[PDB]
Amino acid sequence: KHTFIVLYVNFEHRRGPGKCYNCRPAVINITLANFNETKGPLCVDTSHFTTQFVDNVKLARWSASINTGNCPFSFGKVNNFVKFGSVCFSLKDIPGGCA
Amino acid sequence: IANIIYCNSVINRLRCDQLSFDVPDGFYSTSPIQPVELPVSIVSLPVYHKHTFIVLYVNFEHRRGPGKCYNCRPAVINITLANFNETKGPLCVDTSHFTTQFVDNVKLARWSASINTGNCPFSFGKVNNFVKFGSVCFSLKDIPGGCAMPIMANLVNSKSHNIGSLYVSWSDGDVITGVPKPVEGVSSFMNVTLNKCTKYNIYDVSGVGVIRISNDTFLNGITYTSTSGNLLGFKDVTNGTIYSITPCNPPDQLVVYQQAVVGAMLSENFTSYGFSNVVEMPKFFYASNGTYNCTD
Amino acid sequence: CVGHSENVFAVESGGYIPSNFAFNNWFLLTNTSSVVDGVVRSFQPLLLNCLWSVSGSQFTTGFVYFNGTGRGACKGFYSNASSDVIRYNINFEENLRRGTILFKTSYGAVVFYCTNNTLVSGDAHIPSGTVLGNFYCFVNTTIGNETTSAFVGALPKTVREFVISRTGHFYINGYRYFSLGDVEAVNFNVTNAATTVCTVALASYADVLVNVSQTA
Amino acid sequence: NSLNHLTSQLRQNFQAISSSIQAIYDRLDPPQADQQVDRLITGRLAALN
Amino acid sequence: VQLVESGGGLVQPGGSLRLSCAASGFTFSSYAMSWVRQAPGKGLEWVSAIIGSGSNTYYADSVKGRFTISRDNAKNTLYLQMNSLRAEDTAVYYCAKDTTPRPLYSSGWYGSFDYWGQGTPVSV
Amino acid sequence: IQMTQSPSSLSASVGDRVTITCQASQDITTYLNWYQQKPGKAPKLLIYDASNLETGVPSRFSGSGSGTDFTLTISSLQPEDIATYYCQQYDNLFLTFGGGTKVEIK
Ligand SMILES: *[C@@H]1O[C@H](CO)[C@@H](O[C@@H]2O[C@H](CO)[C@@H](O[C@@H]3O[C@H](CO)[C@@H](O)[C@H](O)[C@@H]3O)[C@H](O)[C@H]2NC(C)=O)[C@H](O)[C@H]1NC(C)=O
Ligand SMILES: *[C@@H]1O[C@H](CO)[C@@H](O[C@@H]2O[C@H](CO)[C@@H](O[C@@H]3O[C@H](CO)[C@@H](O)[C@H](O)[C@@H]3O)[C@H](O)[C@H]2NC(C)=O)[C@H](O)[C@H]1NC(C)=O
Ligand SMILES: *[C@@H]1O[C@H](CO)[C@@H](O[C@@H]2O[C@H](CO)[C@@H](O)[C@H](O)[C@H]2NC(C)=O)[C@H](O)[C@H]1NC(C)=O
Ligand SMILES: *[C@@H]1O[C@H](CO)[C@@H](O[C@@H]2O[C@H](CO)[C@@H](O)[C@H](O)[C@H]2NC(C)=O)[C@H](O)[C@H]1NC(C)=O
Ligand SMILES: *[C@@H]1O[C@H](CO)[C@@H](O)[C@H](O)[C@H]1NC(C)=O
Ligand SMILES: *[C@@H]1O[C@H](CO)[C@@H](O)[C@H](O)[C@H]1NC(C)=O
Ligand SMILES: *[C@@H]1O[C@H](CO)[C@@H](O)[C@H](O)[C@H]1NC(C)=O
Ligand SMILES: *[C@@H]1O[C@H](CO)[C@@H](O)[C@H](O)[C@H]1NC(C)=O
Ligand SMILES: *[C@@H]1O[C@H](CO)[C@@H](O)[C@H](O)[C@H]1NC(C)=O
Ligand SMILES: *[C@@H]1O[C@H](CO)[C@@H](O)[C@H](O)[C@H]1NC(C)=O
Ligand SMILES: *[C@@H]1O[C@H](CO)[C@@H](O)[C@H](O)[C@H]1NC(C)=O
Ligand SMILES: *[C@@H]1O[C@H](CO)[C@@H](O)[C@H](O)[C@H]1NC(C)=O
Ligand SMILES: *[C@@H]1O[C@H](CO)[C@@H](O)[C@H](O)[C@H]1NC(C)=O
Ligand SMILES: *[C@@H]1O[C@H](CO)[C@@H](O)[C@H](O)[C@H]1NC(C)=O
Repeated sequence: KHTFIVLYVNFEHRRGPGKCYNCRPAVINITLANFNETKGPLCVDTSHFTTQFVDNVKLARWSASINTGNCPFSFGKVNNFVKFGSVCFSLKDIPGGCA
Repeated sequence: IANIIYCNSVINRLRCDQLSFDVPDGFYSTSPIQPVELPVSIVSLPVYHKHTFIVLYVNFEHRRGPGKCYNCRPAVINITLANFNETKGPLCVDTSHFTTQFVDNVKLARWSASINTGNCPFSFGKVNNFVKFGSVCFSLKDIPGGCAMPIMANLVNSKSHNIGSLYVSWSDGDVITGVPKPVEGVSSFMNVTLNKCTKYNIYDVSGVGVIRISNDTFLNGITYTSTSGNLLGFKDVTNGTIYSITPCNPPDQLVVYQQAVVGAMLSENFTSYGFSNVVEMPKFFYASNGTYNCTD
Repeated sequence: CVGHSENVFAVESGGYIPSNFAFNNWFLLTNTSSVVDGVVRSFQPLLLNCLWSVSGSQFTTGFVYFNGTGRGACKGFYSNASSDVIRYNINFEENLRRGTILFKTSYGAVVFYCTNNTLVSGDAHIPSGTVLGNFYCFVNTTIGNETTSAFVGALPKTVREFVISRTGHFYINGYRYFSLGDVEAVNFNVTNAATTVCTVALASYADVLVNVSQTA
Repeated sequence: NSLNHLTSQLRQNFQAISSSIQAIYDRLDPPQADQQVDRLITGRLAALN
Repeated sequence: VQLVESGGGLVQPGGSLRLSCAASGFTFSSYAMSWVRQAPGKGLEWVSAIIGSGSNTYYADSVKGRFTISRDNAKNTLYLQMNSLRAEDTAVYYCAKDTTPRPLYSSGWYGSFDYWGQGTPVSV
Repeated sequence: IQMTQSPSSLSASVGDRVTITCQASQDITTYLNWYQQKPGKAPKLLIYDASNLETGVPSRFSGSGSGTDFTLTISSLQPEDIATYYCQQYDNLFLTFGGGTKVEIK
């Protein structure tokens, strides 16, 4: 049984008087696919799963990425036959876990 | 599979632990099996004793309406920590003694609420085992630099859910101590069993051993320890008697010859390991099926 | 103490105890657990500012402060600065359950007494889970125009030495039972004086290597 | 000297939570206390070596 | 899974009885339990209750002052210590097993029971 | 706290839509359960939360409600039913069953 954990990263530098680049962007539309958010963190309940990192960052000179943090694993390296007894993802904190 | 040996007899047990089918002649160490039905003994100093209850309440509401689902997540979740208040500050204990109790007020059947250890050096329910703290504070809101305890809700043979957390700040010290409860008159100052292997917590040192009366008048202190740190004895700060503490299964030595156990040197004055004859030597007792009718 | 004029000796120049003194009723202060046999290194209150007797002195000392006010007629070397430890010595199998002990702090006087009759205490702290048919001790702090009470615990049949630190640490027979907070002075109101209290020593911490045998 | 060196190794925490094996199980749950006791086992086997 | 009871009979008013119950095939120490009775040709009414930890016990209004409840978590036993019978204790008893498993330290709710034993009748 | 079960006993044949109403004397709002009593047996579980079929029993039973009107009903009675039914609430520490009902041979 297969599950896709697809993270979407979309952001833009504020449309307005400031045609800035080196300063921070403004709108942070990140979406975790199936994340309805009123039914707890997205816990996978299928035998197999994989992760996808899709960005719709249309701005040139810009790029999107993820960092390992304190996790004993990486968002891109889980696809290397890493085993878990359970796994859940959430945009808000799932306290006790890794970021 | 070529051959097997059941680890049931005394010789087979030694063969199993030595992990070889043939054992050379010699003297091998051995420890008797510990009794598992273990009484509890507690000795403590009577002190200034005020006591508080760190009560955590968990209950979550299941939406009664059109969708009559049961294997889903509830609609709402109130967690409470008794006299806690978000707008006055994190709650914690100033009294010497306290207890932690977890109340699972979930009303649904085939349901339960639980708490995990998280990243914290102690569990919520294990504080009742005479743990020391210098200052420990709980809060449903995050405490920076503290520890986080995940809260759970479990359907039987079904996917479990996380419904909250609990943040504890700890700085271990000797000012406050957790106890299981203020008991209804049963003393926590001197309640011990003698000559029976028991799990003890005597003046905040815990272990398993046997307590005896003594003959010493050691004037100084109330706890006496070995170089390793283990508890050798204690004094009751009342009459003043001294007691001694000894492990209930000290090591023995088995004499093995020709792939058979012919004797055993014992610490005490008994017929162990099935031998019918025991004699006393200058520094140990020795048990064997021998008759002392031998020359070589 | 008692006899010799050395059991109440003459401290040498610099504050050292003579190398021939038998340490009768001088306990090794411990904080968690006491040693039985061996050799140990510790910071112990054995550098004596000056040491006086009470038995046979006819002075009774009234009240003793840490800064030297209230000294007895102490013999040998005498230092003139502030100590941080006061040691009271007790006789053979003598006890302290026949009076009161007065501490004085900058926040008010603090009393320490012991009796199993409840009519002496009033506020009794309701010490549940204890044997009601025997003695326990209490503390009586004052806030000036105000006073509160509390239960402290138990003290044995026999006391042989009592030591108080400037930061309130309270030792009996070498073990620290209580912690009363910072104190300015102490005095031992118990009857049959000049026998119940043998010597009083003003002392400060110093690094020492100690022979201990049978916890003594 | 060798025996005194060996008996002194028993107070080592080995950066476990505590030096007493029983105290670890009095403080922690079994799935977490095993990862703490393992430090004492490895360290004390080094002391015997 | 197996459930069984023991200890039913006929006694005088005010006497005593050791009602017993045993279980096998599940974690005894973590489940709640409750003794429930049924007078002959009458309805069913709750008698007594006990959580997995055993910290507290709950009693019926008419049963109060007469019977008490306890277990032994070591070897899978469960009891009603019975005293002071009046006239109407004649019934059949059951050590009904509560559905929910609860953590060994928590005091939690209860009241829905899956499996019942063979039933044990008593009379006064 | 009590519950009245009425009617006390009714005889029915193979195929009928038998019904019992358990008046819980007050509103509990979901905490209830039902049991099956074939005569001479220990009570067995039938329904819990007034909704959930106990998987040890075939799915031909149902019940619902919101308030005190909580019911139990049979889709189409099968011949071996002939049993007594009891209801209970699990809201309160002081839980009280009902008087009972019956389906009987016909
Ligand atoms: C934030 O980003 C998310 C995606 O990361 C945006 O949602 C996606 O928006 C596109 C707009 O073309 C959706 O396409 C259409 O969506 C509907 C359903 O929403 C579908 O029926 C159409 O066939 C078509 O696919 C795309 O599907 C949608 N993603 C999802 C999962 O529905 C979102 O609009 C961005 N903005 C905000 C404010 O969230
Ligand atoms: C969330 O759960 C908490 C914990 O139960 C609920 O708070 C509790 O609400 C009850 C309401 O009856 C309070 O009990 C009452 O307390 C007063 C004294 O304060 C007493 O006179 C009454 O007889 C009754 O016992 C209880 O004290 C209170 N506890 C706390 C810690 O606040 C809360 O209402 C629940 N809320 C939601 C929205 O689900
Ligand atoms: C017992 O523990 C107390 C508290 O830690 C120690 O108190 C310190 O004592 C030294 C002198 O020995 C002072 O310089 C410190 O200021 C004290 N305060 C603190 C906070 O540690 C005491 O030394 C310990 N030992 C004994 C033998 O009582
Ligand atoms: C040493 O301690 C004594 C006793 O505390 C101090 O005596 C106080 O002296 C002041 C001087 O202004 C008097 O007003 C107080 O009444 C005295 N207090 C008590 C409690 O008797 C003395 O001053 C201290 N001296 C030093 C140098 O520290
Ligand atoms: C999630 O689902 C619930 C209905 O089940 C809905 O009310 C809520 O608005 C949804 N939220 C999001 C972020 O999709
Ligand atoms: C000692 O402990 C046991 C077990 O908790 C208890 O039954 C007994 O009553 C206690 N003894 C006293 C004297 O309180
Ligand atoms: C008890 O101790 C005393 C003092 O050390 C000693 O003389 C005596 O032999 C001891 N008694 C026994 C029976 O071991
Ligand atoms: C050992 O046991 C024997 C026989 O039971 C007894 O006679 C002997 O005195 C005991 N020896 C000791 C030292 O207890
Ligand atoms: C010792 O001899 C007795 C004689 O009856 C026998 O029962 C026992 O098993 C023998 N044990 C050994 C170890 O030889
Ligand atoms: C002792 O040993 C001898 C041989 O060494 C044997 O003949 C004899 O029967 C044995 N028993 C006695 C009681 O002498
Ligand atoms: C201590 O100072 C006082 C000041 O009056 C003096 O009388 C006393 O002799 C001094 N002692 C020493 C040793 O300096
Ligand atoms: C202690 O103070 C209380 C009132 O706080 C009083 O009842 C009691 O007599 C006092 N006792 C002593 C010894 O000071
Ligand atoms: C202390 O306790 C004993 C216990 O029997 C009691 O009789 C007595 O009145 C109390 N007071 C004194 C002063 O001993
Ligand atoms: C000191 O103690 C005695 C009793 O030993 C007492 O009468 C006296 O009043 C006390 N001193 C003061 C100043 O209260």
